[PDB]
Amino acid sequence: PRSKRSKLVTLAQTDKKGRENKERIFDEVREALDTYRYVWVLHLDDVRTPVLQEIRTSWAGSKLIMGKRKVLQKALGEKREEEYKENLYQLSKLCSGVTGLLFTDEDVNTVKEYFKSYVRSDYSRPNTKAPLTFTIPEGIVYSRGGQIPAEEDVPMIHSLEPTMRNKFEIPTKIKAGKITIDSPYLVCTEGEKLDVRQALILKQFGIAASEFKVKVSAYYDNDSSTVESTNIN
Amino acid sequence: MKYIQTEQQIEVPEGVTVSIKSRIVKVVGPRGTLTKNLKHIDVTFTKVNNQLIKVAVHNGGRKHVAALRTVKSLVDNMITGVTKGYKYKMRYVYAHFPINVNIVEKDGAKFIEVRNFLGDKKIRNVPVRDGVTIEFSTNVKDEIVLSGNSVEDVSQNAADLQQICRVRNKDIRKFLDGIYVSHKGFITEDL
Amino acid sequence: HPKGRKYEKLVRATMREDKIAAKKKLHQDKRVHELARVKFMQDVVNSDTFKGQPIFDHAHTREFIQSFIERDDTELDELKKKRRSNRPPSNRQVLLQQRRDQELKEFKAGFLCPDLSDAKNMEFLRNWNGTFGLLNTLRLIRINDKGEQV
Amino acid sequence: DPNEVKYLYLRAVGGEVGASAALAPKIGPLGLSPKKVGEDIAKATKEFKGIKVTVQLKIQNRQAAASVVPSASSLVITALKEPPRDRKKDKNVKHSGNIQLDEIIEIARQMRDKSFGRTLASVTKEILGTAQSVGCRVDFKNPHDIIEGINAGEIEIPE
Amino acid sequence: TDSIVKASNWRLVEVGRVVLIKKGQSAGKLAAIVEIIDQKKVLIDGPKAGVPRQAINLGQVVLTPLT
Amino acid sequence: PQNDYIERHIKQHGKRLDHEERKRKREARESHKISERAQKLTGWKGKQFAKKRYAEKVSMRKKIKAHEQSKV
Amino acid sequence: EQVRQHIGRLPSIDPNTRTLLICGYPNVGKSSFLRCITKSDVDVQPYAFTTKSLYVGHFDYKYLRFQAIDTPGILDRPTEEMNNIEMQSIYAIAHLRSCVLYFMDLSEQCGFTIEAQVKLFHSIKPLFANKSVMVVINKTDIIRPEDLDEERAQLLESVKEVPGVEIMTSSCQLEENVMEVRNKACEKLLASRIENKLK
RNA sequence: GCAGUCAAGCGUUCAUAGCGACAUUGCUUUUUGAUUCUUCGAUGUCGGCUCUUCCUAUCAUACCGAAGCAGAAUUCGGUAA
RNA sequence: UUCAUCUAGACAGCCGGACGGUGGCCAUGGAAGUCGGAAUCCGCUAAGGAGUGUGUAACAACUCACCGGCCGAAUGAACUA
Ligand SMILES: [Mg+2]
Ligand SMILES: [Mg+2]
Ligand SMILES: [Mg+2]
Repeated sequence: PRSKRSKLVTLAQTDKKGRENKERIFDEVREALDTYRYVWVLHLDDVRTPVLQEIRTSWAGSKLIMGKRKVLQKALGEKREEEYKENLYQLSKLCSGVTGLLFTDEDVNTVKEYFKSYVRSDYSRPNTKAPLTFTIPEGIVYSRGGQIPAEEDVPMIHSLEPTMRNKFEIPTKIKAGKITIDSPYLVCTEGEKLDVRQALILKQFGIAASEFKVKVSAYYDNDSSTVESTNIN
Repeated sequence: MKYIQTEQQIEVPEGVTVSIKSRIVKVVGPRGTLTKNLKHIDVTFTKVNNQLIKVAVHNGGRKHVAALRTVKSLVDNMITGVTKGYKYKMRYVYAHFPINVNIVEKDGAKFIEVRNFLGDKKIRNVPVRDGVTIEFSTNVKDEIVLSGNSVEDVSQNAADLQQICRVRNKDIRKFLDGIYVSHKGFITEDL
Repeated sequence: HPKGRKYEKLVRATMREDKIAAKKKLHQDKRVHELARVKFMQDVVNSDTFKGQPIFDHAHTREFIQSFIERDDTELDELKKKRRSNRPPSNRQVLLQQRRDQELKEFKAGFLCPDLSDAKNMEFLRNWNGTFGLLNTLRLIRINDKGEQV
Repeated sequence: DPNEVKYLYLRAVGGEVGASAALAPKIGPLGLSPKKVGEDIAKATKEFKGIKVTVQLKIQNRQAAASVVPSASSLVITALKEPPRDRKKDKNVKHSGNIQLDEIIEIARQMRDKSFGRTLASVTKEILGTAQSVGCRVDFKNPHDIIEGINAGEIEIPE
Repeated sequence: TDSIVKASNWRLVEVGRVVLIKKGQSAGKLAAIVEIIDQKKVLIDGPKAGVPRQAINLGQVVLTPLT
Repeated sequence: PQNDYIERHIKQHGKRLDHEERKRKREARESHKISERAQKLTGWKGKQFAKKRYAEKVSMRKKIKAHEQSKV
Repeated sequence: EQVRQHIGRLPSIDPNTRTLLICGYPNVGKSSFLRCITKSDVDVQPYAFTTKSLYVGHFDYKYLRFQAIDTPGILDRPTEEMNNIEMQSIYAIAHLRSCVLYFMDLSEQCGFTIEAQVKLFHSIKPLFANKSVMVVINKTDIIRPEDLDEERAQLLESVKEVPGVEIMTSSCQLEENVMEVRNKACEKLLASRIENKLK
């Protein structure tokens, strides 16, 4: 037998979806542009399912598509001599990220001022900068990790010391019964490039210093067959 | 299938030079000079411009083609060593008997002496290789730093320092003593 | 040895009847896939759009031979449309185009061994269910071409 | 801080002794009184008996303002409204019985503010699915099959 | 301070390489490569020397440094 | 030492420092190692190894077929 | 194979030697007290069934060797609802001719009040046949026992009225009164064992 | 060994003509470690003394691996004559 | 040799999501997807298991199944000799 890599063993319940889901998304995007007059190209980059099942609940009137980006651009026909409307190639070439298509019909300034509001908190912003400088003290570490009160917390579980040391490069021992690092080590600081290690440490210490806010690229009305650009960051 | 031509590519940075005559590579950089004798592979090196070397095999089988990427990785590790360096860090733990580790000069040869490992009367001696430097990192308890240009020499010296003190005829779920590598990185860790 | 000769007779009989059932099954498969134009011109009770006019003289049978030849053009067209750009074609595509051209060369020489359609061969074909001995007794399997039949 | 009034939910059998063996690691270090807390927990869940229920406790300056949170397990079972299942006798209490579509729609209209479905039909389908888990029949029917019929338009559920 | 890699220079079999034939009916004469058949076989033609158009093994000829 | 004490020592002190990476590298080397034992072992141990390999392969394919049939 | 692997680790109790048995409700008390009077590995943790087995410690008083057996805890149950974990404790009390200490928590860090404590103590009154029984109020630096009520002192006198009892108080964490309790228990058992020479 | 359920290959593409590897249960209790004073032995041309080599299919000594392997003492494996 | 996947972006790798009734129902001193028996549904989805493993007294945390971004050309399984 030839030397080849054998795949890992997993026997689960879900199966892999195919081109039928992409075809159904393309048909849904064309029919949704045909039904709703206010197709808005937005860029929801870093977001948790909990926050979207909230915006989908607030704008419970319109439709939101969050498919693959190339498939959505193909449904809007990003070819320069192809379209399903009049001159939608600008709104098609606008998509350059994990794009979303909010097809509405209602408004054109309200649907661009409420979004400027919805802006709850998020995780440690692994690509951007962080603000709240945290340094754990020289004692036994705890679950909130210097973010709760004295005796209102739980000490950190023993089964995470190996992940704390051999996967985050933080000096630690055990030495009595708990984690109890010997010195005080500062994880992050204000106005610096937060790394992946710093962001994972801030997530494991459960801090929320960055804010999530929607960014809408453009909005096209099909009645006038025209796309207005915006920079609602 | 005996493919007609297979090539790999080595991108050499600004301040370093490489000289390859008969499968004998010399890399000269900002931290020193490394050399390697590759006269068992049967490859061909070619200089494209002053920033790219290209290595190739003509009419090679599967076993012969599998050595182009190891040649490329060895020369890239030479370049990375001469421009950044290799830094290994080793931490040693004990339960009852504190291990005393020192640097000695027995007829001018730079050994590591390990003593009182698990209460032994025996003194363990491990020789420092040529080019690797051993320092004892203050502000960290029970740690050693090994630094060098050659990743092979630095890793082999850390490996035999690990293997000199192993637990014999006991239970290793109970007897947690010895020296372990904890980080492999660079001397110039960024930039 | 604990085999003697009775074990050898036993394994000889079993291996023989196995091999003979295999080769017999293969020959019946070859005959069924050889006699497919007969079942094609048989089907729909001899082309049931024309189940009233029981003549089929000299141009209808030529049309039926041509339709039997090009019966599989839909899969070939679909495979041409699904054939990707930087890919060699499929073995189904190659063997089906091989079947296509090797039937068309036989069409150009002498179309297909079909029924005579000039005698009681049509009655015997309508009353010829599936047996291989319609050729043995009442075939009239005279062939035609893609022109004046002869 | 000023207050540590966090929802210390403590899913524990109701109208019983909420023993602080399961609450000492979360309250008895925060300077409470466990007997007063147990009496307040009984007085708060002094409606549901012999059936566990989720329950919070605003911790507002050593005064446990207890409360009961609603869930589709109690209301659904409490609806079933069976007899008692003791730990001192044969405890194999199979919940094999029948519920009502009116009580199902009432439970859906109660806990419509704890679901992500904007339709009473979808909320009642989720509730019938919870009842199919809890082994309670509804209109003498297998509940998943009846919910499949309702998704294929069986029941007339006004929103 | 430039890098230095010497290591080789080879005659290449490719279309246009002229070729001296070392054994056969047409020994001692020149031809050209016009097509490559496999690793070991090529198609040659030399009209002026008088060697016909033919396929041969590379082991029957020797490459020259002319193209 | 009284009632079960090795796991209490594990929870109180920890395992070795190089414990996890050694187990990962052992599982990574086992794929190369089971083919070296199929080719180097001679005599009776080779026949025993081949019998165990056949039993394991039949058991694994039976588990795969039973799982897909029962779930679908 | 399973029973051999389990039975190899099991502690060594001599049933015919000087023995202090400890007993009480499932919150630590007893394990902290054994940690104080001996050396052992019985960890102290605020949840109930931290010790799912029984442990032995050893100490020395007046140049004799004493054992001390720790107890998992008896929940609330009459006769046949108990698990094997509580079966271990009640068989230890039923079979070990020893000096038994009963631990009481007058503060409420446990989940079981003083009335349930006294009710369980009166339930396992007849389990003591020829043993020196003694009750111990623990964590008294939070709940001093003289700062009680007249609605508590009744059942406190009910656990006082038995012929074998000696109400003492301990503060095992704060290291207040442990040596005196251990010496009192050893004095009681040594007198009761020496006065039964009968040679 | 007998009897039954399987089920990958099968009867050189047929599952149920007719096989059928890997499994799996049954049958063999002085059926709660009980009885069993028993060597229920085999062996008739070899046995003993003396003395030398060879094999490895390893009992001990050397070095390793696994095990609920705390220590100590063992068990199961690898190389090795 | 036969099946599949793939510029509507396949395989490998890095990174993000992995939701809501609900801590489904019994058993348990306690087991919240992960000691067990029952079970196997519903919504929102681009997708997400009444859960594939590691884990905790029980929770947490991580991983996998499944989707998305980046990179850009062929790749995976079973079988034959
Ligand atoms: Mg051997
Ligand atoms: Mg030992
Ligand atoms: Mg010898």
